[PDB]
Amino acid sequence: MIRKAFVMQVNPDAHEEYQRRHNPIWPELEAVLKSHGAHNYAIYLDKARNLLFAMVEIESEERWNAVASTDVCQRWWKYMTDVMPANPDNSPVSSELQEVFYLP
Amino acid sequence: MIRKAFVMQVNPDAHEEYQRRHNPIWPELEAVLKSHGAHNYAIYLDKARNLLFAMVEIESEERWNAVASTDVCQRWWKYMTDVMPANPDNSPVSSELQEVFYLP
Ligand SMILES: C[C@H](O)[C@H](O)[C@@H](O)[C@@H](O)C=O
Ligand SMILES: C[C@H](O)[C@H](O)[C@@H](O)[C@@H](O)C=O
Repeated sequence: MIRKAFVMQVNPDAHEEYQRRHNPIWPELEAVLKSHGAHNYAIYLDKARNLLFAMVEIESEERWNAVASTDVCQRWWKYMTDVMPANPDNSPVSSELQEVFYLP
Repeated sequence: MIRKAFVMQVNPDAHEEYQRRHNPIWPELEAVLKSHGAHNYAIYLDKARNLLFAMVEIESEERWNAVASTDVCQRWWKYMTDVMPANPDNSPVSSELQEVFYLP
């Protein structure tokens, strides 16, 4: 599939709360993520830098992009603004990373 | 397997060279990485921050740790000191990330 990686940020005082909110995430959000073709979605926390390293395999660029249009992702992102920096539309501040090495 | 993620840094002026050196990496280093149980070793570059987010699945913590004792990893790391921050023993400056979310 298409390997995608990106990085987001997290509030310095919300490391524990951010993690707790993903164990588990809302069942309706999980359903939507899976329906939209995501696989092996993993997020890692860089405690010293308040950074979140995410990796996810998706079947479709467009479908993955469509998650932002769903109500559940929208309310999820609104909900998450209290623990991490977000863009005006409530999507988390994020940057796409460039794959430089891959060894199966 | 055991999912491991860590972050390293890269010199601001060596983004292109760092990537070129991994396509492909030395064949004897690949052989050693695989012999020591590494799977799906991926490294992503954060251009804005000069950061390298890496993720690798390994069969054994001890075997993975043993890679640093091999001559090839040692000469590889000595070689890489010219493009990225390194510890006195030449291993790259690195920090273990904490997995906070995982959706198969
Ligand atoms: C499930 C995942 O969290 C979501 O896909 C991301 O956009 C971000 O909100 C995570 O905190
Ligand atoms: C193959 C890989 O590069 C190695 O495992 C890391 O320690 C670092 O040197 C990479 O640049």
